Amino acid sequence: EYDAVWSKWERDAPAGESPGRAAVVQEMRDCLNNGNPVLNVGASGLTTLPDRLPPHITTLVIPDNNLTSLPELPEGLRELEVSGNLQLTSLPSLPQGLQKLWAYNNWLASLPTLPPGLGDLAVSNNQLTSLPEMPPALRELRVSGNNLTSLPALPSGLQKLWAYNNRLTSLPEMSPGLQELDVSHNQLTRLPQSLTGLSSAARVYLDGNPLSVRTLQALRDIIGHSGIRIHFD
Amino acid sequence: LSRVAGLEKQLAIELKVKQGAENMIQTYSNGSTKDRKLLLTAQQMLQDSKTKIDIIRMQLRRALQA
Repeated sequence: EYDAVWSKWERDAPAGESPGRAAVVQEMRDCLNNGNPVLNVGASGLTTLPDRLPPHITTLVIPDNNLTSLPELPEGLRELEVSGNLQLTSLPSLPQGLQKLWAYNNWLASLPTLPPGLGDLAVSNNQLTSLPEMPPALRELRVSGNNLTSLPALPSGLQKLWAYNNRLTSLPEMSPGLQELDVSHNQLTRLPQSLTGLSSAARVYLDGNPLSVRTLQALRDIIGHSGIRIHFD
Repeated sequence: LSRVAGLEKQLAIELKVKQGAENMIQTYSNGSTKDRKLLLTAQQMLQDSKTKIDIIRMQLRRALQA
């Protein structure tokens, strides 16, 4: 079955794509027979992946390739990294037990509903104009380099947020436990009051925004009373 | 700080480049077989600029610690 599916997939290699697919097949058979938890396909110039991946792999790494889509993922997959596929506009439904999702430097228009357990989400340099609701357990969010005009409600455990280089008009309310916030080169003319509830050890970069005189002097007063580090530009 | 200003300038430049690339992509998205290569180039450029911004920004965040 598995090896038959992979063999078929290899014989179905498009012109010039044979060696890459053979390498990938070696990797997969390694995962299957030797119980290798990590599957890295490398950059083979792959235009497609097999209908089914090794069942027991925890982590999947897909570098620069030609992939238009991804196969259904294994239920036990903890980490997924997809990068450098310019024709990939969509992710497959994500396994509920997924923790780290790094999908970046792709064409993604949207994200599928995110798994609750996800603690790390980096989707950057994509085409995203919107985000779904955020998993409550997410501690790190990098959305930068997108078309985003806004962000959805942020989780109470988020330790880092990079929204920079977007269309953002307004930020949402923030949880006091946020360590680092970088929002740069956006349209924000205003900022949420919750910003005052942050720790003085928080690193906030606001440079690249219109802001406003009212907002600027508000920021200066806040700095005077707090001692937290903030950026103006 | 010395390097901060320069980093910010690099940011302005690469941001301009990014804007340009975006506009190119928007112009060549008509879907004509002739503009295909121009479109792909525009994309690769957009991605390049964004990555460069990421990196330069890592360096910038470093420079703001003192």
